[PDB]
Amino acid sequence: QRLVREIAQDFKTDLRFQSSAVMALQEASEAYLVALFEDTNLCAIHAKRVTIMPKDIQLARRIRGER
Amino acid sequence: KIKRVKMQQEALRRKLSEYKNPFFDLKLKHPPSSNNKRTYSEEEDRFILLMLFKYGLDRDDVYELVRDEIRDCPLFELDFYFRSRTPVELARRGNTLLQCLEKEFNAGIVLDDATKDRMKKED
Amino acid sequence: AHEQVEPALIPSNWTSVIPLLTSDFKNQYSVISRLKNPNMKPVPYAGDIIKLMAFINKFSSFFHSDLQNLSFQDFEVGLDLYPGDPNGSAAGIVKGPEDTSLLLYPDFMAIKDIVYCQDKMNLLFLSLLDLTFTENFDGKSAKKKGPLTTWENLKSSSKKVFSNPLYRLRLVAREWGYPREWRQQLPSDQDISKPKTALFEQDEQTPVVDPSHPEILTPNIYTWNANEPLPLESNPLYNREMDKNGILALKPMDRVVLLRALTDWCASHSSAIHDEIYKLTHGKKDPVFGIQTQQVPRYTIEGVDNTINQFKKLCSLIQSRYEIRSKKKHFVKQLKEGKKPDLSRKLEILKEIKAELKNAVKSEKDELLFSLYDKWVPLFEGELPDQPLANPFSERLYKLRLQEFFLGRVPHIGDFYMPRLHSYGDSLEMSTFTDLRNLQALLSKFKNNEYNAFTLFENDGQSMSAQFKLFYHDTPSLAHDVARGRNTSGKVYWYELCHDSATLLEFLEFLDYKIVKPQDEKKETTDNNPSINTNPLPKDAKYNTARKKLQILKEFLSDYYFILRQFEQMKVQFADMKPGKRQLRRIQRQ
Amino acid sequence: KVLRDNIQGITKPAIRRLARRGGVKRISGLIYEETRGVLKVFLENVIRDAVTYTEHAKRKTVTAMDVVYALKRQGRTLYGFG
Repeated sequence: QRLVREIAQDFKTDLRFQSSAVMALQEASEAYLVALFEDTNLCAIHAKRVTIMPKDIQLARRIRGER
Repeated sequence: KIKRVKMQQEALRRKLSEYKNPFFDLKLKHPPSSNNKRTYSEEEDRFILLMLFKYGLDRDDVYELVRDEIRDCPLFELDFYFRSRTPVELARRGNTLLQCLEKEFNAGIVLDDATKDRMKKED
Repeated sequence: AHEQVEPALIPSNWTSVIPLLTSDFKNQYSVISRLKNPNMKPVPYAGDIIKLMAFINKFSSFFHSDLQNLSFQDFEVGLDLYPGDPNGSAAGIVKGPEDTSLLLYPDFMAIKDIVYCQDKMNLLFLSLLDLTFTENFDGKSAKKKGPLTTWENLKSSSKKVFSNPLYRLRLVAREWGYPREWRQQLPSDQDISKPKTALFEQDEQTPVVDPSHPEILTPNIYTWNANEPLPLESNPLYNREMDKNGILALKPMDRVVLLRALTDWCASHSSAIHDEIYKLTHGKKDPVFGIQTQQVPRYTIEGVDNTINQFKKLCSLIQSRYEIRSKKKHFVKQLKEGKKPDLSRKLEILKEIKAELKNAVKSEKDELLFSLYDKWVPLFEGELPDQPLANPFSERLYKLRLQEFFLGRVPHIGDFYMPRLHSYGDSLEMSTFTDLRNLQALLSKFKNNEYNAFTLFENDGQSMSAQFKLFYHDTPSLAHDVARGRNTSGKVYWYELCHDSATLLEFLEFLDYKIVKPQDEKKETTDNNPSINTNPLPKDAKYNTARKKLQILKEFLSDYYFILRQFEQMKVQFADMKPGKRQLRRIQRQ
Repeated sequence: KVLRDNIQGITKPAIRRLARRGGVKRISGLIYEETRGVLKVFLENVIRDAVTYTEHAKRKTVTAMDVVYALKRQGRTLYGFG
C-alpha cells in the first residue's frame, strides 16, 4: 500500500484510496509478475540453464512487445 | 630545551604584554624569514600567536588546541590552508615563529632570562 | 629623463586583475545594522553552506556533474532548513502577508524534486566519505578516473553503503577533533582551556636538596582540561540509521555540522587532494603583490567604471612607456642584435598602433582599449604576465586563495555574497565568473536577450546552477569580536538579501535609498526608517566612496537581473531533460 | 508529509516466493532489482490512468472501478470486483 501511495503521490496530491482498490492493484500485479517469470523460465530452459538471469527477463519483455 | 621554552614563555609574555593591539600593531621584521615559501601571512599568524599565547607557551598541547580554534574561528574557518595543516605541521610554523620572535627578541629574551642572584653578594 | 624613462608599472597599484582585501579595513566600529529591512533574514547556517559550495567548486574533478550545478536552494529544501530564526532554522516558513500555517516545502512544491535533492545530498555525503576514506588506495586506485561515487554507486544493492565508512569515521573522529557544538562543553566554568583541570602540583618544591640549582623545572603542574566530545549516545555519529537511512536521520543543524566536519577532515586527510592543493598553491610562485588569504578581481573590489578609468589612465601611461622603450639608446643598440622577439614584435606593432591611435580621437581614446584588448594581451609579456584587467579564472596561483561568491565590500557595513555556482574547468560555457570585458558583453547579450532559456540550457545550462540567493556579511562586527575577546559561540554575521528576481527588484528599490547621498546631512532617505529600515545613513561625508560602490553594485545587480531571471524561467521551462524539439514545434506549428 | 523508498519493502523472500509459485528453481542475485524496476513501471502506468479516471470523475478517492477499468484497457481484465 505504501508503494502505491508513494507512486500515486506524483500525479495528484492528497489522494484517498479504497482498500479494495489496493487489493485489486495487487492481484493484478502478482498475476502479471507470474506470467513474467514463467516465460522467463521458458527463456532460461531454452537457453540450456536452470538459474534465471535478468537477460532472460528483458528478452522476454522484448518479445511480448512492451518496448 | 625545557628551559628554552621557559624564557620563550617569558619571551612571549613580553610581546603579548608589549604591543598594544598586536593583532594590528605587531612587528617581527627583525627575522622576516630564514629560508621559506612564506605561505602564512603575518596577521594570520598574529592571531595564532595571540591565540597560542593567550594559552601561553604551555609546551604541552597548544598546537592541538589552536587547530581547534582554526577549526572554529569564524574568520579563520575561511582559510582552507589553515585546515590541511594539522597541529603536527602547525608546530613547524608555530615553532618557526616562536624562533622568529625568539630571534627578534634574542637581544630581549635573555634580558630577563638567565640571571639568578643569591643571598650574600650585591648584584 | 634619459628618454622619458619607461614609467615603472608598479605592481602595488597596477596589479593583475587580482587585488586583496586585508580584512582590517573596519578597524573602527561599524556594527550598526542600519541596513536592516523587511527583506533581511537571519540565517545562522549559510556561510557553512558557502564553504561547502566553494570547496566543491575548487574540486570539480573530484565531484559528479550533478553536483556541479547544485545550488543553495537545493540544500535548503533538501536539508530542511528555513530562514528567520537566530537559533538555527525557523521551523517552517509562513506564507503570504499573514500565515497561521507555514509553507512546509513539500506542501509548497513538487515532491519528486525534494526527493531528488535529498538524493543529491546523500550522494555527496557518500562521495565525501569515499574521498576521506577511499585513501587506502590513495588517489589512484583500481577505479582511478572520474568522481569516486556515482548514482548507481549510491543506488547500488549494498543497501548499507554508509556502514563501513561510518565505522571508519567514528574510529578516526575522536582523535581528529570535534566542533564546539559537538564538544562536551564545560559545565564547570573552571576547567577553561586557559587554566587547567585540577592541581596536579600538590606543592611547590621549595626545599631543593640541590641548592646548587635553585631553579625548578616543575613549579606547578596540573591535570589537563582538553575539550571533550559528547557521549557516544549523545554523539549523533552513533545513530545507526545513517548506515541505511543515510544523512537524513538527524536534526538538520546537526546534519550541517557533520557535513562541515566531513569537509574538515577530508581537506585535512584526503591525502590525494591534500597534496594536490599544496602542489597547486605552493608551487614555485608567490602572489604578484604579496601573499594574502582572500583576493577578488579588480572590478569586483572597485567596479567597472573606476577600474576602466584608472586602467585607461594606465593604458595611456604604458603606451607612452612602450614608445619610450623602443627608441631608447641602450634598448635601440641592443635591438639590432635582437634581444627578444617580443621586444621586436611588440615594438613594431606598438609603433603601427601609435600611428593608428594618435589618429584615434580622445573620445575614441577610451574606446580603443576595449576594442584592442584582443591584441593588447600579447603586448603584456615583458610587463606583467597577466593584465591589470585580466581573467582571474585561469590562474593556478590565484586559485586556492580565491573567494568568488563575494560580490561587494562596502564601508561601515561589510560584504555582499552571491553563491551562484562552480566556475572552474567545467561550467565555463556561460560562467558568470570571467573577465570584466566579456562578462559585461554577456550581460549585454542578456539585456537585449539575444540568448534565451532554450539557448541558455543548450549551452550547458543544465550544468548551470539554476537558482540563487543574495547575502550580506558583517565582517566589521565579527572581526571586532575576534580582536576584542570572542563574545560568540553561536552569534550570526550572515543575512539574506534576495532569493529571486522579484525580491531582487525589491532590494534594488531599497538600496537606491542607501545610495542616496546624505542630503539629510544638510537636513531640515525615506519615512518610517527608525522602525523597519534605516534608509538615512548617519549624516556625514563618510559614505561618499561607500555610496559610489553602492551605485556601482546597483548597476551590477541590474545587469545581473536579466540573466538571473532568465535562468529563473529556464528552469521552470526546462527543469526536466525533455525532447524540447517538440516544444519548438509548438511555436513553429503556431 | 512525504513518503519515499518503500520499493525496498518488497523483500527478497517475497520475490523468491513469487518466483517459486512461478515454478522457478534457481535465481540470480541480480534478479530482485530488475523485478522491482519492472514492477515500478507496471504500477506507474496503471496508477497513472487510474488517476486519470479519478480526476475526470471529479472525486478525490481512487475507486476499485477506476483500477479495474485501467488494467482491463491494458489487457489483463481482472474479475471479482464489479
